[PDB]
Amino acid sequence: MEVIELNKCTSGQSFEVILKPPSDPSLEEIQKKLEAAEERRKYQEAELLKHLAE
Amino acid sequence: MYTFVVRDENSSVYAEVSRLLLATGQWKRLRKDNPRFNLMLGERNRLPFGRLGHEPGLVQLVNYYRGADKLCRKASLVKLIKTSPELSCTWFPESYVIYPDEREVFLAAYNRRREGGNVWIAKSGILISSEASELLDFVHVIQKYLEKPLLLEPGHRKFDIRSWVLVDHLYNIYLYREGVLRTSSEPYNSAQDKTCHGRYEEGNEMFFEEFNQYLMDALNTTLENSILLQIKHIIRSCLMCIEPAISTKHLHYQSFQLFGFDFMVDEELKVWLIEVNGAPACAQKLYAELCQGIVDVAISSVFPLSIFIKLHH
Amino acid sequence: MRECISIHVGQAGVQIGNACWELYCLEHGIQPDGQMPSDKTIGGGDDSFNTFFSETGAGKHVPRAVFVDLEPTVIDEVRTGTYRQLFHPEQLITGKEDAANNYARGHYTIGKEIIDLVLDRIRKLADQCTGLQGFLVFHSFGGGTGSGFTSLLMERLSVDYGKKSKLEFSIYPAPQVSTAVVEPYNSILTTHTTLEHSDCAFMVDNEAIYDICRRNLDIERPTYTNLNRLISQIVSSITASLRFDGALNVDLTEFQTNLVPYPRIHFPLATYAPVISAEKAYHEQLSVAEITNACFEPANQMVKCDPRHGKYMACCLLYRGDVVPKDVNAAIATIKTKRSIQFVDWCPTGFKVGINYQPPTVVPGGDLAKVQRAVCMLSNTTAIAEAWARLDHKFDLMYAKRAFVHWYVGEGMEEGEFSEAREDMAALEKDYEEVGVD
Amino acid sequence: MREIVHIQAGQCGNQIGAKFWEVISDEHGIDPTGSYHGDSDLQLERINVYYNEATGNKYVPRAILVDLEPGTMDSVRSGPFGQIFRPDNFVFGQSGAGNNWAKGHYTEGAELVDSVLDVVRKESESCDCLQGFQLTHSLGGGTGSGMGTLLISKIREEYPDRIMNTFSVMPSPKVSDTVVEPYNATLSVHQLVENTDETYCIDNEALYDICFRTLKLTTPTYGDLNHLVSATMSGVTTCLRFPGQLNADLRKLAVNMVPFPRLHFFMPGFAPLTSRQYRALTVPELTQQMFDSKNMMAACDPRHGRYLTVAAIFRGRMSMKEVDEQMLNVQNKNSSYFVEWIPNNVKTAVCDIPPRGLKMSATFIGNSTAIQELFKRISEQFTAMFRRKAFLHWYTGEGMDEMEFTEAESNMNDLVSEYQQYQDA
Ligand SMILES: CC/C=C\[C@H](C)[C@H](OC(N)=O)[C@@H](C)[C@H](O)[C@@H](C)C/C(C)=C\[C@H](C)[C@@H](O)[C@@H](C)/C=C\[C@@H](O)C[C@@H]1OC(=O)CC[C@H]1C
Ligand SMILES: Nc1nc2c(ncn2[C@@H]2O[C@H](COP(=O)(O)OP(=O)(O)OP(=O)(O)O)[C@@H](O)[C@H]2O)c(=O)[nH]1
Ligand SMILES: Nc1ncnc2c1ncn2[C@@H]1O[C@H](COP(=O)(O)OP(=O)(O)CP(=O)(O)O)[C@@H](O)[C@H]1O
Ligand SMILES: Nc1nc2c(ncn2[C@@H]2O[C@H](COP(=O)(O)OP(=O)(O)O)[C@@H](O)[C@H]2O)c(=O)[nH]1
Ligand SMILES: [Mg+2]
Ligand SMILES: [Mg+2]
Ligand SMILES: [Mg+2]
Repeated sequence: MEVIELNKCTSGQSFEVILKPPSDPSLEEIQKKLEAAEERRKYQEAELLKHLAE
Repeated sequence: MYTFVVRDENSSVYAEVSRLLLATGQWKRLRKDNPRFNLMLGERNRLPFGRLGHEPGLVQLVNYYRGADKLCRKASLVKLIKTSPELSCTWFPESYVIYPDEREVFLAAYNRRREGGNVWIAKSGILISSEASELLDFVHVIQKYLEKPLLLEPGHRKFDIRSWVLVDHLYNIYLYREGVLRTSSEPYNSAQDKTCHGRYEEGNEMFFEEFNQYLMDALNTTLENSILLQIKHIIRSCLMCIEPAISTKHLHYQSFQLFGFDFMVDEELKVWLIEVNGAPACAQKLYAELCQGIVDVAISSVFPLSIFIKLHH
Repeated sequence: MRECISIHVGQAGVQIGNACWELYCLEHGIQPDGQMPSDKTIGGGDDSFNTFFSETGAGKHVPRAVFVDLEPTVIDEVRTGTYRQLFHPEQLITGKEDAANNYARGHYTIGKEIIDLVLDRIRKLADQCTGLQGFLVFHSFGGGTGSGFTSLLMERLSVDYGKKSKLEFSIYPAPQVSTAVVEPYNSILTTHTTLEHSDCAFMVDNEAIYDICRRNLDIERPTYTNLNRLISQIVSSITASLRFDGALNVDLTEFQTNLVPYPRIHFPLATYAPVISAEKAYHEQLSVAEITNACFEPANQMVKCDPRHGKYMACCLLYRGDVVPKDVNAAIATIKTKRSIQFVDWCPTGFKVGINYQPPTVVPGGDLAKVQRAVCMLSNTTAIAEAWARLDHKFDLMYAKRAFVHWYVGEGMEEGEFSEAREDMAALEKDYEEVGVD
Repeated sequence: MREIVHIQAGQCGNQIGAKFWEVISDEHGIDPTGSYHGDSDLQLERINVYYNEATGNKYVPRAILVDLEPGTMDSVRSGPFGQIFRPDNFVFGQSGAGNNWAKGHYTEGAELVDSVLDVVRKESESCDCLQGFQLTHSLGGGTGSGMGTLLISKIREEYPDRIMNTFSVMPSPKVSDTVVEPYNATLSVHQLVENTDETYCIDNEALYDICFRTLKLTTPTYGDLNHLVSATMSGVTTCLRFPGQLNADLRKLAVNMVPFPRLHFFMPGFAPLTSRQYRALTVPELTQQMFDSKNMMAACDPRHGRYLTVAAIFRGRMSMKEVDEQMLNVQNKNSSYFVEWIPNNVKTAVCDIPPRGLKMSATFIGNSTAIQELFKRISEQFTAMFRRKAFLHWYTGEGMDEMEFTEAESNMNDLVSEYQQYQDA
């Protein structure tokens, strides 16, 4: 048992008790992913309308 | 209607238990992977305790205590006894954990027996050697060999005692009143032949009825006094030690488990714990009675529709 | 003084955010109209509470918060509730039709069209900060917005605020109170995409909150209001160190330093005690030892799991009320002997303790009784991997048949993202296994 | 607002539609003149989903009435709530469809469809945020079946990102008008497989058996069948019309109920189903019969298949804890009939407002593979006639070729096979 780093103030206090010692995607990349998904939606929609036109 | 699942087709005990559950009309066996069950008869290895107790409105019970392996693995049992203040221990043979680690602590206690009975047994393929040479060359545990076992007469033969212990969801400890002695029908040779280390009794196994009679005739004592007090003590000691680690008192799911305790008796009528089996079988004559007791004490207590001695604590 | 910006995404995040800011105002003495008689720093000042509240010349204390939801009805509660005066329209961002419990819809279809606006609103708050330290992001795993849009926002926040810490408060899905069957999908999808962008995430399993409300508060069928008042107490005790004078967890970086040695293993388990029904006139005031011991009962955890069968990497004890270090140490020494607390070998077996003397504030007319001392334990234990295993299993059951997948592909997501996300989760489960198993 | 546009087509479609609006108008406190007179504010919160608000706080159903002959719609206009509908939303012809799918879909219906779409456009372009459309019709006739599915195709073309929901009355020889009903229904089912997100399958045979066996109605009329449907329709839409969390809009409902795009055909159920009575019903009674086959309106035994998803809506003051107990109970007692590879696939909602005259009620929406029996019945009746080309001349006379029938038969049999695949999985 050992209590260390005791900080005290009028609002309370803090400390540490030790019992044992031991033994990203850029903006452009994100835009590409969003537009690729939009493109796939637009492709699926265009196929549908082509199906409905037939 | 209660529901249960079977996830170890290879179990003799719980194949009979599920048979009894179905023979009551109030239990329905589901598919292997149906999560909407009341009772799981789980697999021996890799049981997914983390998925139990999360089905809304379902009280779920499993036939295994998570963490009980520390008692039922030879290596981890040696460590549990040595590192646990509750056990520290007079009923467990001197043992050491050595990987192919207490390699050095063993040799220290060994030679001080050679210079001054110094037979040991290595197991986890077993080897009983009088010298440490072939023992160390052979995770394994090295254990002192009981060179003075109680021998049954006639036959001058060795034996061990199997005690079945059921622990329910309330962590009550029940000892099946019927045990089994598993005898070796070969005279105990004292001077590598591993056969004495149905001629007299059927199936090479002797029940308490007969063993108690022998103890009275041959030794003027009873099974209860000379042996059963020690077995009950050892069982309680072992299971109370791990209770904080495995209890499911305030857990989102509940466990019970049937244990197989293996004891040995020396010629001074002292009982030694050999090992604890986490998935034990039963004696053919005792399957019906024990399996019914499991349903009565462990299952029906949680899901309502004595052959056990209750070890108090 | 370093400011903190809170972001609330989707119904769960918004309704929990509204509950938290109500509790903050009560804790800091801020009236519904934004006025704060305690603040002699009229129109300014850099006190501890200013990390969460800016100040206008008229003396109004405005939360540093942004609310985002792709449906108007939930955010209209904010602009019409008790604390409506607290916020101005620029803080509230609403769409017209929601993500329909569809990650793909929240992330790609709708997220692409609203991300810039949300960022514009956040930038407006950031421009107001002298030293922004990061963001606190509230959201659900199961909702199409909470999962889908949040992960997109987190990606962009890493781009636009590279140096800033990001913490999450995430609602783990529970069938007891959820209506969607696809929530396991949304949970894995958003966890995979958000993993490298979050520094510390506090998961709250609705199942745990629900059961704590039934058992300890005697509410037979808890509501979102019941759940959120309790959740906001947990959040409050976690964020108190940012809002009051102190020396533990005083900025967002200290959360990762104290709780996350392995960056991917950044999901601390929260445990809170005591939770006492306000209907019970007199309840025996629990001691420091009793409430500290309660931090090791699975029944008081924000995620139901068994820490006895895992290993600890870090432990933090956060007390509010009449607590002194002497009693904490006496309690710790007691529990260490009677509990299974195995730390990993490469971490110290210790506890970081913080005490704030103000006892927990309760909402007048709530279900929670005022107690004289309470504690929240934040422990990074491998046991919380049980939550990942459960979720991943439900994923596997549906994905093996490709059930509901067409809804996601229909919004432009590739089936490959499912397996990619699932593989990332399997690796996460392997990391917990590698850390917590002998 | 999340507006829904309602369309009723053909005799069956407009008669069931007329009753549906009568029922929900009363629930929302709207009189036959469009004036609100309710006592609870819950009636107006989501009233915009089905009603436009006109001048003078008048509420006009967002409903479009369609038929190729004037008879039924004249009856509607002279019915109880006839004057509540927008006069411009009555779109009708004179020739009729002759119980002929080809007439509704290709000839007579084609003359009229553009004028219907003009009305749809007017209602849609007035929506703050349109959810989608709900169509009521039969599949056995000509207008509802042939022209109804033509409308669905046209609506999807102009609103491809909107939900398309239908209440579709399936023919049965027991309650039959013409022998060509299997032809019309087979042709319509293929259209629905492709162009609807959710279809409530209402089998007139089941409705009849309910009225006869359970309700003790000696000789049921279409009026009796239509009150069951409107009562059922009121229950299944309660989530859309009153505040709630479960299936609160068409898309979320579809995401939760449809694991595979083609398998979107639901079996509905209603409770209580009682004969003439004032006995207070309990939650176990509501739950027990709501899940009994005799209370399900698709004439399919769910014990012959498996549930993919289930939504249950309870109405009236009741204990939600007891609701969970009974709901969670019936799953465990019928574990065999729920697929295990969709976890927690049974959802339950509770609404405070009960239908008029009932203290409490329960509505059931099931996506069960047992519905394949309904399509198999239709397929067998279709093939019994098609293999002899019986009655085909009525259709070829409108320009159709035999290949379109063969193709419809193949698509139907493929749908059945797709259900069988998941009943064995
Ligand atoms: C026929 C027995 C009548 C009433 C019994 C007792 C139950 O009524 C009560 N109060 O429990 C009913 C719910 C019964 O179960 C259903 C079958 C009724 C039903 C939908 C269709 C019938 C087939 C039709 O013939 C219908 C025109 C007959 C009566 C309806 O006017 C009844 C009203 O129907 C509602 O929708 C809500 C208010 C209820 C007043
Ligand atoms: N604790 C808590 N959980 C909530 C709350 N609201 C929703 N949830 C949970 O969140 C999940 C549903 O996601 P939501 O947050 O409602 O959905 P969303 O983020 O708004 O996304 P969409 O509505 O699909 O656009 C379910 O598991 C709910 O139980 C809340 O107020 N409190
Ligand atoms: N220290 C010791 N001294 C003497 N004999 C011993 C011993 N340890 C074990 N034995 C003997 O060896 C036999 C088997 O030992 P052990 O039980 O470890 O093997 P095992 O696990 O494969 C059989 P079980 O599973 O039934 O316990 C026992 O029946 C016992 O008689
Ligand atoms: N339940 C119900 N079914 C009807 C009604 N009217 C017709 N039907 C059924 O609908 C089919 C005939 O279609 P119908 O609507 O009359 O043809 P349409 O006017 O050309 O669309 C047959 O299967 C009838 O049994 C009705 O009022 N209620
Ligand atoms: Mg063994
Ligand atoms: Mg939402
Ligand atoms: Mg007709």
